[PDB]
Order: sequence, then structure tokens, then C-alpha cells
Amino acid sequence: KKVKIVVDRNPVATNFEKWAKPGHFSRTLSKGPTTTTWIWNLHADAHDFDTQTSDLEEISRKVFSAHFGQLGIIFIWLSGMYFHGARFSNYEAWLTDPTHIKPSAQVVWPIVGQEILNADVGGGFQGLQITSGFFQLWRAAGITSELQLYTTAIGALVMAAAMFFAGWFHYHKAAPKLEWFQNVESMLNHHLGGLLGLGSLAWAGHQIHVSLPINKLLDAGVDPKEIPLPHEFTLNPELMAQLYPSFSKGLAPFFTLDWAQYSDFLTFQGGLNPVTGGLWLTDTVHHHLAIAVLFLIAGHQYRTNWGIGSSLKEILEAHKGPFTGEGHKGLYEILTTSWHAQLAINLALFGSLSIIVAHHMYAMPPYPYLATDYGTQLSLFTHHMWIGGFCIVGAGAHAAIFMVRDYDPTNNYNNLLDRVLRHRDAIISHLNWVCIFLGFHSFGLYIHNDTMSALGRPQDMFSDTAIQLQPVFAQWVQNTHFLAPGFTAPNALASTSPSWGGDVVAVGGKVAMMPISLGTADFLVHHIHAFTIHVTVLILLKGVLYARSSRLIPDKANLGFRFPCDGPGRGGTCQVSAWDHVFLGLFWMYNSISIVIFHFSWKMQSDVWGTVSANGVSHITGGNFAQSANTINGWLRDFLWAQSSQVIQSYGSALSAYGLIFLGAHFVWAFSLMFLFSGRGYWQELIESIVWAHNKLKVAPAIQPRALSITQGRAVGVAHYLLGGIATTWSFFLARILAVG
Amino acid sequence: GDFLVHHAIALGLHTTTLILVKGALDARGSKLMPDKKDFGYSFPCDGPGRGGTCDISAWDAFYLAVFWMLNTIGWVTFYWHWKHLGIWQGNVNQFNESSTYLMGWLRDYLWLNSSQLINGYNPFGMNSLSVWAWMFLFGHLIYATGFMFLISWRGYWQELIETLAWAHERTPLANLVRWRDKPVALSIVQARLVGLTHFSVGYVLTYAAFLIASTSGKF
Amino acid sequence: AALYTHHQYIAGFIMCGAFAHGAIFFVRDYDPAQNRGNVLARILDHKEALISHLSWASLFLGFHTLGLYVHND
Amino acid sequence: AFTPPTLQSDTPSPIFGGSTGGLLSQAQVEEFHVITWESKKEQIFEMPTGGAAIMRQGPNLLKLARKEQCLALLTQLRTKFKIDGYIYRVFPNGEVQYLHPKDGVYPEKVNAGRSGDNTNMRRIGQNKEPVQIKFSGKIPAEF
Amino acid sequence: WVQDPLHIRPIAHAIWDPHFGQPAVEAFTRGGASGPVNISTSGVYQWWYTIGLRTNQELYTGSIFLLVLAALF
Amino acid sequence: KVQVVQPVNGDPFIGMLETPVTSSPAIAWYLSNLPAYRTGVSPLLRGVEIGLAHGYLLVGPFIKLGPLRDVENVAEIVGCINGAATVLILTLCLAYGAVTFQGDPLQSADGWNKFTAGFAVGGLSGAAWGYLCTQILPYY
Ligand code: CLA
Ligand code: CLA
Ligand code: CLA
Ligand code: CLA
Ligand code: CLA
Ligand code: CLA
Ligand SMILES: CC1=C(/C=C/C(C)=C/C=C/C(C)=C/C=C/C=C(C)/C=C/C=C(C)/C=C/C2=C(C)CCCC2(C)C)C(C)(C)CCC1
Ligand code: SF4
Repeated sequence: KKVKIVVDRNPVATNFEKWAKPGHFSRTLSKGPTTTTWIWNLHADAHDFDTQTSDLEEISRKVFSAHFGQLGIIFIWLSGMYFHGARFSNYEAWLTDPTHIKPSAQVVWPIVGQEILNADVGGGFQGLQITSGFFQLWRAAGITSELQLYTTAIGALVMAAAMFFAGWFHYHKAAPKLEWFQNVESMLNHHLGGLLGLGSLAWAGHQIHVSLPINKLLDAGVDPKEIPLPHEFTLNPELMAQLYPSFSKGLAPFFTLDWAQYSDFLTFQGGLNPVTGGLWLTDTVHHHLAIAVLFLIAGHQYRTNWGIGSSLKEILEAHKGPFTGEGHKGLYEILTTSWHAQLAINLALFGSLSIIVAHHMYAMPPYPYLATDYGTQLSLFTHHMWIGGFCIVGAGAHAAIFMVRDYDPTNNYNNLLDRVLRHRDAIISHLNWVCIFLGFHSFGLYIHNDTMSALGRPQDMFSDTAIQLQPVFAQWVQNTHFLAPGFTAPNALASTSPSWGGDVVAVGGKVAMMPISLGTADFLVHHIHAFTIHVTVLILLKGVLYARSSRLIPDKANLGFRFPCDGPGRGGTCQVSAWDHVFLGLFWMYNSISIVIFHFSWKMQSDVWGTVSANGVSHITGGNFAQSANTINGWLRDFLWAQSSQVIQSYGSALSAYGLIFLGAHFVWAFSLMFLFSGRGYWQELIESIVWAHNKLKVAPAIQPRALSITQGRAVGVAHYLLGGIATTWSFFLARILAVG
Repeated sequence: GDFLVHHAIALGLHTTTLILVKGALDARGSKLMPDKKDFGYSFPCDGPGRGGTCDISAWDAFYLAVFWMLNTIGWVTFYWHWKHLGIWQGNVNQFNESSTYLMGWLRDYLWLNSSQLINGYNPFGMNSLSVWAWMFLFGHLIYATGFMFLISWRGYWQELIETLAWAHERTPLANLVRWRDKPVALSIVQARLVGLTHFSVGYVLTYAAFLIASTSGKF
Repeated sequence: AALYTHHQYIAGFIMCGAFAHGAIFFVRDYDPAQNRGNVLARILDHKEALISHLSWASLFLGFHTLGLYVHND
Repeated sequence: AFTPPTLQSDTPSPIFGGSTGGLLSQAQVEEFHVITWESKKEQIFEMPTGGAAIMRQGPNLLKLARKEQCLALLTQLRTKFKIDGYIYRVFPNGEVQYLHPKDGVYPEKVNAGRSGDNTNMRRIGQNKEPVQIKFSGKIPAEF
Repeated sequence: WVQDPLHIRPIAHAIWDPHFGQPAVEAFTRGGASGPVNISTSGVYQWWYTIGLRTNQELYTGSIFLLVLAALF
Repeated sequence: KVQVVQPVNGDPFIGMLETPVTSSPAIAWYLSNLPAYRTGVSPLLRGVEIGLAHGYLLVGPFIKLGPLRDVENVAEIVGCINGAATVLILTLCLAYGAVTFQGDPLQSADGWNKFTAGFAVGGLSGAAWGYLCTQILPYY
């Protein structure tokens, strides 16, 4: 009762004795490495704080300090980015001519002929061509100097030191008690209001006072070295008044509720700025102010030290209906006592958020001169897609882990978790039927197209030239969004994106965004997306549901979350755990996200990206997606054989590195197969012969070479498979988009 | 280039022989399974005990060596085909200079010679090389299918099939039809055989299509 | 090309089969008492030398052929 | 001597809301299993087919498909509840066997009066060679 | 093929497939045959030409003799 | 408070729950009045009704989507196709009956054998009536 601050003083002593002795955290790991399996389990169980202590207080404290360490690492990373922008980048040269200078921020040394990697990017500069979109970000912030990047990098280094000090302090000097961590209402109140709310409000203040006059002058077109420094704009309303007249009235309209007078910088326009190809910074100012107010409102819902407010538990307990029995009874207790439950929820929502970010950033480019930077477009989209997919698979894994370790049937009686666990066969049966049906009517359609094309019967295959499959619903939604401004969005002057329809937004002779048409090929690829997503969710859901028990192995949860098998009995029980379900879900997520990024790349290179020639848009590939994507041979020939020409012919250029990784990744992927098709027994007996060879010469180790465990063999295999595949696609995309575009 | 390729061939022969000889000699018993001859030539494993004994039988040594035989004969045929494809066009230089690095193999052999093969059927019609293009994609499909049996193992499939059995015994208008044989997932060794058979058939069909369509197209 | 590739693949498969049936001979039809002290028993006696030296030869060839290819590349 | 107890068919079942993992067509053609125990308090337990049931005061009966499900349930009872139960095998013609506590004493404790079936008095490599037993319809480890 | 061994594509067997479109029937009529055919890549034409077989009656006689021989075995 | 989901037959240890889709009176009546779930009726006549419905149902796909769909003569080609489909499914029924019944009167060796014959004469009839409906229906 009563949310308050509670800490233990000096719980842990800051020594170096435990660094001298590896494996101190785990009782089983202690007593020396008798075999190399000890070496592997030392790392595999380093962060598994559950198996190092049963006290939820200690688990929570370790999690808190680890989060501080992660924040420190992220601040080191940001400091590195800003420092490289300040020193080894052509940012100041790129500001003057953002349309023809290729962004760069990493130079290499002369050491072994690698100097060739220094591209002739522009601005009288030589270096690798970055694709992280940092230049557009900095310009949107309103930087326009290389001293400001140095100041930001040094400030980020100081803040990294602060993060590391905070982690050390809150583990070793003043560590929170468990009842501090369990104040979820107060943490939610502070993450809705204080974090997201005040953060959005502060960013709106920055944009209003820094990013808006500076970028206004740059967009009018001025050498940045003449523009007044941001504090000059901030401190006197005279300059802003000459740029934005409403600043001549000050804050009086704000406190008089005559807010319409701020309409010159608080606009509702939508669309893209014609000169930059990005959203209006006035629109984003208004957006951040609005959502900051909305989050400050959101952060007052829950009850703390005063009577007003709602209780999460009371709200949860009151949502019960006829179809659910007890409903959300016990959900509160299984969320404020298990970290893996929160990790599953947060990872799922975070990966979905990343994917949404990717979508909303290709369609509606938010930074100046970022749409025209095709490399930045493609790289940012693909990167956020992959990050989202990984986070989603992690959500599945940690849902399984909670279902194995932190789930007790005593408090989960006839509530929602119990109801779901009590009919899992129905869910899995129907989801498997959906996967079958979608797989057939998505891939068999492509195979029918292939067979009809190979037979010389194009009048039979599904295409715009023959049997049509037109996305009527998607097209209707596109039209509805187009017709919004002035109808259902009366105060919006233009559509939110030039992808619904309208005109072609082209910047600097390059198309920024033009309407995207959906046809039979788009229908087919969307159903391919649905099929892959459904099989992935089937794998992960089946793992979560049958984590505890199964009609095959009822005592599965007694074997733990991560175990190889249960013997060759019952016909064979290989990969029956939840961990192996995550292991297969990784492969299916890879397949899903890979098809998604292939679809994005081909559709954008074929129907959006290109150059305007004063008479029409000449796309990079010429529109072949609409007619060639209907067949598998079309993807193998018109997208994968054709567009690989820029990566295999990259030797002796600045993209030569992309030519190496493209090959090198092909190695890693293939190498992964070693670990995925083989089994531990072969390797153990091979290592036995090797150890005999060593014994014959008195060079055998005292630490036993042991072949990798079954679980570790599978983990190594999947890690290498994903690494090889993702690196191949990354290098191919980058070389293609940095040689054309 | 001939030096490098012959040493690749030597690597292939030696590793395939290593797998086969080891599985032949380490077949009456290992240090891990000292009584292996009591179980026969083919068996799944020896349970998850003693660290795990997947692929422990001699049949699994044959299984693992078939992949290496395929890879080695693929290297041999790639070498012969590119050497003679340079020979027949009079352009010995392409091989003699481009065969000393692997991007030369990927670009000047696989990518360059696949132009006519993948153009057998296309939205503008087809020619006589359409059958070989279809067979090319067909072999790709078979090989990719074989990975399913090679990577996924009996245990996900058993639970999945068993949920399906619940679905069928339990749906109207279909209870009138019942299985005479209880549907069970493929055994372990059987699944290894199935995946290996798909792998080999896909390998052979893909290379045969590429070879015939890349030689008959140009000559 | 067709004839060469055909007979080469046939030969590769047949070699794998020859070694598979050697393994089956050892598992099934090998009698230690009759084959005591003959070349068959003697080659089973020092199998670790054979396997370790095949391992060394294959490791050497792989390391070096891959290394030269990667260096040239 | 020991006398296995008789299966009393009229026994209360645990409070359970119904599951999709219960019996199937195999329990009407082949055979199924029944587990009976005695609870000292009405408490929530985890039924091996997914979900949670509540065991009632006194005698409780619960029928499953495979024997191994019954033994998994019994191991749960022995560890987390210290409750001892009996597993019967029911055929669909009416015949009933008595299974797990075969001699009243659990399998880990010596009963003195048990049968030593399948106990070879040789080591593991002292078995016969397959070449000697060729064309015999057996394996080396049963000679 | 005997008359012009270098300018004739050896035919394997005829194609009878009821799924073919008209263009495929057009595209598979090659080595002078009346209908769609397969072009042989087995080199049996060269072998039979080298060992003395010149006309089709000799090929038919060989086929009949070998059919009878298979029946005898 | 409305308890819609219950175990079947009130027995919570059978692999079913009764749900507003499995046991609602409309669905139960509709399925019980289907010819398959009528034990009393003669198996030959139930096979006749089933064959009628399935043969007539099965014509449309080939009519509208067969290889020769655009040519006028598609109706008769498709009638032939559906006769063939019914014939093949007929030999399926015979194999099933001759396998599962070797050691509801439908679930018997002579009950199924007649049901297989009833499916025939009704099955081809729907494939025939489907052809006539193509040539007689005004709207078509
Ligand atoms: C230099 C100051 C210092 C010192 C002397 C110690 C000393 C100790 N700490 Mg510690 N701690 C510190 C700072 C320090 N800590 C800080 C700043 C944090 C905030 C993150 C923590 C958070 C923390 C936690 C949560 C825990 C400890 C624990 C411990 C004790 C043993 C665990 C251990 O660290 O083993 C060995 C650790 C190492 C040898 C180094 C760890 C690996 C580092 C962090 C790698 C950093 C990531 C790096 C970027 C690599 C990623 C990529 C890479 C490939 C480049 C030990 C006496 C543990 C304990 O209480 O006892 C059970 C405990 O669980 N500390
Ligand atoms: C206005 C109040 C406020 C603010 C701004 C934050 C902010 C944050 N919290 Mg926090 N929290 C609060 C109140 C607040 N919290 C309260 C009242 C509780 C008690 C229930 C908690 C309990 C809590 C836990 C258990 C955890 C966090 C975590 C985090 C971080 C989220 C991770 C991230 O990357 O986000 C975005 C990152 C940023 C926005 C960078 C900003 C960094 C600055 C330095 C934030 C420092 C402000 C600090 C909270 C105010 C007091 C510090 C002062 C006493 C020195 C984030 C910086 C997580 C974490 O990362 O661990 C450290 C985490 O594990 N909070
Ligand atoms: C906020 C995100 C988050 C967090 C905090 C955790 C936290 C945790 N996870 Mg987890 N997980 C996540 C996301 C997350 N996960 C995601 C996104 C996935 C999907 C891949 C998974 C899948 C997963 C599995 C399958 C498992 C865990 C497990 C665990 C626990 C032990 C982890 C450990 O110490 O392993 C040790 C750390 C390592 C071994 C480091 C190696 C990890 C890979 C190989 C690094 C990849 C290489 C890297 C990208 C660089 C490649 C370049 C190369 C050339 C150098 C721990 C509490 C384990 C568990 O038992 O839970 C209790 C477990 O088995 N997680
Ligand atoms: C190209 C290789 C390949 C193929 C074809 C498949 C196919 C399939 N996988 Mg699989 N998978 C693969 C690789 C492959 N996988 C690999 C490498 C892995 C390792 C990670 C997995 C792991 C995996 C898992 C874990 C699962 C699957 C599942 C499935 C099935 C999902 C149902 C479906 O897709 O709808 C339809 C099937 C197809 C579209 C296959 C093509 C058939 C054609 C298009 C139509 C068939 C008509 C045919 C041509 C006519 C017959 C000809 C006659 C002579 C017989 C499906 C049959 C899931 C499953 O079992 O069901 C949900 C399952 O969970 N896969
Ligand atoms: C003179 C040649 C010869 C002979 C007489 C035998 C004879 C025998 N072999 Mg053997 N073998 C041979 C060559 C030969 N082998 C070769 C070349 C290989 C290398 C691949 C093998 C590898 C091998 C293994 C691993 C095993 C045997 C076994 C056996 C014994 C049982 C065979 C069996 O189980 O039947 C069954 C036959 C099959 C299951 C056929 C499987 C289907 C084939 C492999 C693939 C079908 C796909 C098809 C071609 C695709 C169509 C193409 C189209 C779709 C495009 C038997 C005495 C078994 C044994 O001795 O038990 C201990 C045993 O396990 N053989
Ligand atoms: C491209 C895929 C690939 C690769 C590279 C290999 C490679 C190898 N296999 Mg293998 N194999 C594969 C696929 C592959 N296999 C598949 C699909 C199968 C079917 C399952 C098998 C089945 C198989 C069997 C049964 C056996 C092998 C064996 C071997 C080894 C043979 C010895 C040798 O050639 O030495 C050369 C070494 C190399 C080529 C490795 C390269 C060296 C690395 C790249 C240098 C390290 C650089 C750097 C430090 C890496 C770390 C960086 C990172 C951590 C950041 C060798 C390492 C045999 C063996 O075990 O050897 C005794 C063995 O018997 N393989
Ligand atoms: C120089 C020259 C010469 C010489 C030559 C030579 C010297 C040769 C050779 C050779 C050789 C050297 C060959 C070989 C090969 C081999 C192989 C091919 C192998 C094998 C084996 C196997 C396969 C095995 C099997 C088995 C097993 C595994 C087990 C046990 C036993 C058995 C047998 C069963 C001359 C003058 C004449 C002429 C000219 C040139
Ligand atoms: S092969 Fe490996 S995973 Fe499969 S049952 Fe045997 S030991 Fe377990």
C-alpha cells in the first residue's frame, strides 16, 4: 500500500574476485570445466537469471542493471555515429548539394589495397557510401555544422558514462526492493506521461524553435554557413517573426485559446513537401504537440498514492462474459510476477511496431531528401522489417518459456489462459487447415501459371492478360483514402501519401513517390504473405500451446523448456520441446520476411522508383513486375538473375565489398547445413579418432573435447543459416541500389 | 585454374572416403556405442543419453556421404563442362583467366550460361528449351522439398498429424470414413532416406536441365 | 557432356554403394574368429590411424584450396 | 500374500470443464485406463491433457487413453501432493486389469517375491555374434 | 541422319501430350519429323551408325531379336 | 452466465465439448435430416440422393473452367468429364467398402455395396441432369 521508493544499501561488493573465476553464478557450472560443454554452457546460461536465483527480487535487480548496461551500449553506438558524422563524413558538403552528393561517413585505411573501397561519393570526398539515413535525420533536426555533431557525440559519450554509472550504482550501492518493481501502475503512469508524453512535447518544442526556421531557410535555398545558429532563432522572436509571423504575438494566443493564430506553423496539410520530398515539418510539429497532449492525458488513468485513478487489477477482473468463465482473473498476478510474460508481450508489440515503422516510412518519407535517396529507402525498410521479424519470433519464444517455468495451475483455474490451454487441439487443427488452404491457393496458383506458361497456354494462367484476380478490396480502400481530403478529412489539404493516387511527386529529377497500382501479381504476393505469416504463427502458437504437455509426452514440462528429445521411443521424439518450435519458427520467419522484402524491392523498382524525363517516369526496371511476377520463373529471371548483375560484376569498384559479402554469405549459409543435417554421434566418434591422434603425441587436452550438444548443434545451424541468408540479401540489395537508382 | 580445381576434387574424394571408411570401420562399435553390431546396420539412434546419439549408425554414415558424393561429382562435372565450353567456342581465355577465383565460377559460368535456359518460356512465348526450363525449376522444387525432411524431424510432425487425426475422427459427414491403418509420421531413418532421395533427384534433374539447355542452346 | 556427366554420376553412386555394402559386411558377415590375424583384422586393429589421417588430408586440402580461392577472390 | 483392489465404478470424478484432449475412438475399440486416488483436500491439479481440474475430498476417479498419461498424473500426485493412486486397465468388453502398483509396493523398492524377467547374467559384449545367429528370427541379445 | 551426320538433330521419340498448346506443338517439331519430338542426347545414333547399322529395318530387326532374347532370359 | 460451451453428453472426459455450433438445434436438425445421417432409410435410396446431389454439383467447375471452356461445345465435353469424375469416385467407394467391411445398416458389407450402387445411378444422373439444365434453363 502506497507507492514509494525502497532500496537496500550496498547489497553487492564491487570486487574483481568473481571475474577471476568463470561460472560463479550457476551451481552446476561450478567445479571446473571437465569438458568443453562447460565452456559452452558458461555463455548459454549467462543471462538466464532465473536459473541463477529463485528470488524474484534478485532477478528484478539484475534485469534493472542489465537494462542500464544496454542503454550505455546504445549511447556508445550513438556517440560513434555522431562522431563519425562529425569527422569522417561529407555532411557539410552534402548539405549544399543534397541531390548529387552521395552520403558518406566511413573512410577506410590503406593497408592491403582496400583503399579502392573509398568511393568517389562527391563533395571532394572519398569513403564508403552510408545508407543509414543519418544525414537526412540530422538535416531534419536542423544541424548544418560539423561542430554540432561533435558536441552531440561528446554529450552522448558523457551520457553513456552516466548510464554505466547508474547501472553500477543501482546494483551495488542502492538496489531497489522487489515491491518497488511491482508498482506497475506508477511505472505505467510515468511511461505514458513522463516518458513518451514529455518526450514528444520536448521534441515538438525543439522542432518549433530549431528544426523549423533552420529547415525553412534551407528549403528556401541558402548556403548553410550563412543561416543564423539555432540559439539565435530560439532566443529572439524577431527572426522567427520574419519567418513565421504568428511568433510576433507570442504565447498570448495559446493561453487565450485563440490557437488558430498558430496555423502558420501548426498546419494540417499531408502529402510531401515538393522541394524536399518529405513531410511538412509544420505537420510533424503539430503531430508531436497533439500526441504529447494525448499521452499526458493517457498517463493519468491509473491509481497511485491518491484516491483518483483506476486499478489495473480492478479493470482486468471486471471484463468477464458468458464465453470466458473467469475471464481475466489471475492475469494481473501472472504479469507482475513473471518477467517472461512481460517480455513476450513487449517483444511482440515491439516487433509489430518496427514493421509498422518500416511500412509508414517507405510510403510517407518523413525526412527531407530521403525519398530521393533510394538506397536509404530500401535499406531502412528492409532493416526494420528484419528487426520486427526477429522481435516477433522472440515473443513466441518467451511465451513458451513462461508457459514452461512461471505458469502454475493454482491461480490459473478456468480463466483465459486455462480456457486456451484446455482446447489447444481445436486451435491447432484449424490453423493447420488455414495453412494448408492458403499454401495451396497461393503457391499452386504460381505453379499453375508456370505450367501454363511452359505449355504455351497463356490464356489459361492467372494474369491481367487472362484470368484476372483483382484485389477489389485493396483497390477500394486506396480509392477511399484518395477521396478523403475535403470529404471525410475536410481540414486536410492533400492525401497523406502519393501512393493512394493523385500525382507523381518527383524531386531533383528523381521520383519521390507516385501512386502504386495493385493487380493480379499484387493479389498473388499478398496471399503469399498471408500464407507465410500463417505458417509462422502456427509454428510459434503450437510451441506455446504444447510447451507444457502433449498426448505424446504428457510430462514435457518436467523435461524443461530446452531439451533435445525424449529418446527414440514412441516412434521417435526428436525436437518435441518448445525451444525446437522456436528453432523452426526462425526458419519460417526468415522465409516470410525474405519474401516481403523481395516484394518491396521489385514493386518499388518496377512501379515507383525512377527518373522523370519531362514526359513520363522511366522506372528502374521498366514495369516488369505487373506482367512477370505472376510466375516463379519470372522471379528467378526478371528479379534475381537480372538484378544480380550489379553484384557479380562489382569487382574492382567501390561496391567490390558488396561483391565479396554476397559470395561470402553464400558460404556461411551453406556452412550452416553442416550443423542442420548432421547429428551429434558422428561427430563424437570422429572427435574420438582425433583425440587418439593427439594422445599418441602426448598433446591431449585435460579439458575434454566434446561434440556440441544436440540443442547447441541446432542453435549453431539456425544462427549460421540466418546469418548467411540475411547477409546475402543485404549485400545484393545494397550493391543493386548503389549501382543504379 | 586446373591446379585449383584438381585440389578441390582431391578434397571431395578424400572427405567422401573419410565419411564412408569411418562409417564402415566404426560400424561394429565405437567408444560411444561399444555394442553397435547388436543393433544392425540401420537404426535411428541410442536415445538422448550420453550427450545424444543422433545419426550414430553406419547407415547414417552412408547417408552423410551421399551428400559429399553429390558435391564432388558436381565439382567434377562443373569443371569438365566449363573447360570444354571454353574449348568448343575457341575462347580458352575465359576459363584460363576467370577460373582462378570463385566469382569467376559464379558469374562467367553459372550466371552467364543460364540466360538461354531461364528464357525458355517467358511472357513473349516459348521455344524448344521450354521443357528444360520447366525441368530446371522442377529440380529446384524437389531439392528444396528434400530440405524439409532433412531439417525438420519426427516430433513436430507426429503432434501435427495427431491433431489432424482428432480433426478427422471428429467431423460430421466424414466420420463415415475411417482409416484402416493408423496414420503415423514417417520414421526417423525413413525420413532421412526420403530427404536424401529428394536431394539427389533434385540435384540430378537441375544439373541435367542446365547442362542440356546450356550446351544444346549454344551448339 | 551428357554421356560424361551420366557416367560420372553413375560411378559416384556406385562407389557410395560399394562402401555401404562394405559397412554391411562388417556389421553382418564379419567373423573375428575366422578372420583372426589376417589383413582384415589388422586393418580393423588400427582404424584410428586411418580415420585420423583421412581427417588430416581432408582438413589440409579444404583449408588450403578454400584459402587460395578466397585469397585470389 | 497380496490382493489387488477392486475397481469401484461409482466414484466421483474431478471437477473438470471439458477438454479436447480426452478419449478418442481408440478407447472404444482397443482399451483405456483408469486412475483412482484419495484426496485429503479439494485442490487444483494439472490434468495431463491440458487444462486444470479440481480433485475432490475422498475418492477420485479419472479415465485416460494411454497408460503413460496415467503414470505421469500419478508422478505429479506423488511429488506435489504425496497422494498414492491405483491404475487399472479397462477393456471395452468389461474385463479389468490392475496395473501400476502391481505388488502394492512401488517399483523402486524391493518386494522380495517378484519375477526377475529379462535379466541376463552376462555383460554387454558377452552376447553372441550376428554371423553365428544368422537366419535366426531373433537378435543377439536374446540368446 | 546417316546422310548428313553433322547437320541433322537426332530424334529420340515422338511426343504425345494432350496438355500441349498449339505453340508448344509448333516449338517441338524439330528434326524434320511430322509431329513434336524429342532430340536424342544419348549418342545412340552415333553408336549404331559406327557399328554398321544404316537403315531402320536393321534397327527393327535388332529390336525384335532383343525382345525375343529378353523373353528367353 | 449463459453456459453455451459444455462437454458433450455432460461427460467432461470425452474429446468433445458441445458448442453453439456443434449442438444448436438448427444445426443438429439440419444434419440429422441429411441423407447420410438417416439410418432408417434404405442405403440404395440414400446413395441415389447423394449421387444426384454430387453429380449435379460437380458439373459446374468443368463447364466454366475446363480446358475447352471458351468453345461452344464445352457443355457436352464437361458432361463427359463429370461422368468420368463420378465413375472414378465410384471405384473409390467400392475400394473403401471392399476394404473396411471384410470381417446404421449402411455400415455393413451389403449395406455399403448397395449404397455404392445407389451412388452410381444417381451420380451419373446429376451429371446428365446438369447437361440438360445447360440446354433447357432460360437464364443459364
Ligand atoms: C567495474 C565495475 C564493476 C565491478 C568490479 C563489478 C563486479 C561484479 N559484478 Mg557488476 N555491474 C557493473 C559494474 C561492476 N561490476 C555495472 C556498471 C553494471 C550495470 C550493467 C553491473 C551489473 C551487474 C549485475 C546484474 C550483476 C553484477 C554482478 C557482479 C559480480 C560477478 C558478476 C560478474 O561481473 O562476472 C563477470 C562479468 C564480466 C567479466 C564482464 C561482463 C561482460 C560485459 C558486461 C560485456 C559487455 C557487453 C559487450 C559490449 C560485449 C557485447 C558484444 C561484444 C562481442 C563486443 C562481480 C563481483 C553479478 C552479481 O551480483 O553476482 C552474482 C550480477 O548478476 N553486476
Ligand atoms: C518521468 C519518469 C520516468 C522516465 C522518463 C523513465 C524512463 C525510462 N525508464 Mg523508468 N520508471 C519510472 C519512471 C520513469 N522512467 C518509475 C516511477 C518507475 C518505478 C516503477 C520506473 C521503473 C522502470 C524500470 C524497471 C525500468 C525503467 C526503464 C526506463 C527506460 C526505458 C528504456 C528505454 O530505452 O526507453 C527510452 C530511453 C530514453 C528516453 C533515454 C532517456 C534516458 C534518461 C537519462 C532517463 C533518466 C530519467 C530518470 C528516469 C529520472 C530520474 C533519474 C534521476 C534520479 C537521476 C527509460 C529511459 C527500463 C530500463 O531501461 O532500465 C533502465 C526498466 O527496466 N523504468
Ligand atoms: C529484449 C529481447 C530479449 C531478451 C531480453 C531475451 C532474454 C533471454 N533469452 Mg531470448 N530471444 C529473443 C529476445 C530476447 N531474449 C528473440 C528476439 C529471440 C528470437 C531469436 C529469442 C529466442 C530465445 C531462445 C531460443 C532462447 C532465449 C533465451 C533467453 C534467456 C537467456 C539468453 C542467454 O543468456 O543466452 C546467451 C547469449 C548468447 C548465446 C549470445 C549468442 C546469441 C546469438 C548466437 C548471437 C548472434 C550473432 C550476432 C547477431 C552477431 C553475428 C555476427 C558474427 C560474425 C559475430 C534470456 C533471459 C534462452 C532461454 O533458455 O530462455 C530462458 C533460449 O533458449 N531467447
Ligand atoms: C520447396 C520446399 C518445401 C515445400 C514444397 C514445403 C511444403 C510444405 N511445408 Mg515445409 N519446410 C521446408 C520446405 C518446404 N516445405 C524446409 C526447408 C523446412 C525446414 C525449416 C520446412 C519446415 C516446415 C514446417 C515446420 C512446416 C512445413 C509445412 C509445410 C506444408 C504447408 C502446407 C502448404 O504449404 O500448403 C500446400 C502445399 C504446397 C503448396 C506444396 C506444393 C504442392 C503443389 C503446389 C500442389 C500439389 C498438387 C500436385 C502438383 C499434384 C500431384 C501430382 C501427382 C503426381 C501426385 C507444405 C506441404 C507445415 C505443415 O506441415 O503444414 C502446416 C509445417 O508446419 N514446413
Ligand atoms: C548391384 C547393386 C546393389 C545391390 C544388388 C544392392 C542390394 C541391397 N542393398 Mg544396396 N546400394 C547400392 C547398390 C546395391 N545394393 C548402391 C549403389 C548404394 C548407394 C546408394 C546402396 C546403398 C544401400 C543402403 C544404405 C542399403 C542398401 C541395402 C541393400 C539390401 C536391401 C535393399 C533394399 O532394402 O531394398 C529397398 C529399395 C528401396 C527402398 C528403393 C528406394 C528408392 C530409391 C533409393 C529412390 C527412388 C526415387 C526415384 C528414383 C525417383 C524417380 C525419378 C523421377 C521422380 C524424376 C540389398 C541386399 C540396405 C541393407 O542392406 O540393409 C542393411 C541398406 O540399408 N543399399
Ligand atoms: C559450404 C558448406 C560446407 C563446408 C564449408 C564444409 C566444410 C567441411 N566439412 Mg562438411 N558437410 C556439408 C557442408 C560443408 N562442409 C554438408 C551440407 C554436409 C551434409 C550434412 C556435410 C557433411 C560433412 C561430414 C560428414 C564431414 C564434413 C567434414 C568437413 C570438414 C572437412 C575438412 C576440410 O575440408 O577442412 C577445411 C576447413 C574449412 C573449409 C573451414 C573454413 C575455415 C574457416 C572459414 C576459417 C575461420 C575464419 C574465421 C576465424 C571464422 C570465425 C569468424 C566468426 C566467429 C566471426 C570441413 C571443415 C568432415 C570433417 O569433419 O572433417 C574431418 C566430415 O567428416 N562435412
Ligand atoms: C601409372 C600407370 C599405371 C599404373 C597404375 C596403377 C598403379 C593403378 C591403380 C589402381 C588402384 C589403387 C585402383 C583402386 C581403387 C580402389 C578402390 C575403388 C577402392 C576400394 C575399396 C572398397 C570400396 C572397400 C569396400 C569394403 C569395405 C569398406 C569394408 C571391408 C572390405 C570391403 C571390400 C567389403 C600403368 C602402368 C598400369 C598404366 C599407365 C599409368
Ligand atoms: S536422433 Fe537424436 S533427437 Fe532423435 S530421438 Fe535420437 S537422440 Fe533424440
